[PDB]
Amino acid sequence: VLHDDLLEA
Amino acid sequence: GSHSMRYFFTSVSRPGRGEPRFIAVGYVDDTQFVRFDSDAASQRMEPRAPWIEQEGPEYWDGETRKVKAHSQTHRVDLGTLRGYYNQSEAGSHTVQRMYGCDVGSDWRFLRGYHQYAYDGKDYIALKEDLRSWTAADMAAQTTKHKWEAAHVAEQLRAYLEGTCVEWLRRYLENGKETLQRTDAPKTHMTHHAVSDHEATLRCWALSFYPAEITLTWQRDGEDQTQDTELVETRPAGDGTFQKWVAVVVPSGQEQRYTCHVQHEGLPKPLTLRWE
Amino acid sequence: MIQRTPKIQVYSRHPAENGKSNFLNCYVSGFHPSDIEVDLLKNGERIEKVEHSDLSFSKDWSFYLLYYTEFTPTEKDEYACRVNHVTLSQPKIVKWDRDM
Repeated sequence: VLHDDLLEA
Repeated sequence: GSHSMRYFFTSVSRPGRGEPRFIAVGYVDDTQFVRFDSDAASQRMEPRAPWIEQEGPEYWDGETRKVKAHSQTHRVDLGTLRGYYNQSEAGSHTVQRMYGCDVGSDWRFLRGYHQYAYDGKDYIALKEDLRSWTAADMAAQTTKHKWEAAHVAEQLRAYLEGTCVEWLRRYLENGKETLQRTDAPKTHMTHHAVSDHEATLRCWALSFYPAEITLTWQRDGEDQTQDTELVETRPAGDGTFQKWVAVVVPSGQEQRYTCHVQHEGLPKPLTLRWE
Repeated sequence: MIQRTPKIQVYSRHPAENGKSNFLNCYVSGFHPSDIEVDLLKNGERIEKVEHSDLSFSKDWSFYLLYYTEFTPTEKDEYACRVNHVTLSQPKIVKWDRDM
């Protein structure tokens, strides 16, 4: 399962 | 043995027109189990292993939501990095991301990973302690500061040590027939005369899983690297892997040469004595 | 702007014998950027029923793909892979040798 929320660079 | 779950993401800007080409693949060890492609018609995360089809509608709904959100992040990022590196709006650029977690032989969290590249080069990566970042250049220092201020590491660490591990365990159990099976290499040797006086001995390792393997030639019990060719391990297409190593020898002298095969599927290394 | 040329291997999924059904593979790896054109050839003609794996990449960030199709080796037929990439001035063509 994928991580729920990635932050923008 | 340890096991890993990894997700690989590639986004490629197409400034001409439209959003980036985005492709996500998920692996457990050397087995792909899910994929998303922005150019595909479904616009859904799709199964690529029988054992993941056990998961119902809600699994797919959830992974699609998240993988689409991932695609938007990498789109924004392509814009931002273009700005940092002062690049033209004209050219195509690439962001790649890989993250995931390992469990040990005790089925407990072992290691976590999150690495990020721009244009094929390291950009930023989470360190082994899962608490700090490595920035490859001054542009990456900007991202590092932003992620530090926003406690990204903590959020990622919670995922990697928790959610990530838990699902890895689930996947390993559901797909045990294949994921937890080791396929020892099927080995053989071939012999090809290259003249009246010399011949090529090729030692083959076929249909093995997982991909990690060592193939080596010895001459009278000592490793031989001169006059050998070794191809890179390659996928057969059916989920297994292939490799070969070859040596040229004086004809009549083949008996001195032995091929040695090491693989997790072999209790004892193999020694082939022939040709 | 790093550019890496593709490494190419052409090979069959199973030990090959004339007249017996098999699969022809062209593994391309080590390349960057990801855009790449790969065709499998039968006597220089482009085979149509050709599929490929989902794009992924190695630890050094270089890309790899597997292109494959069903085929049947024969005495007289030549099979090959044709690859074009931004790093190549013209398409690279690698012949299938049953012993490699």
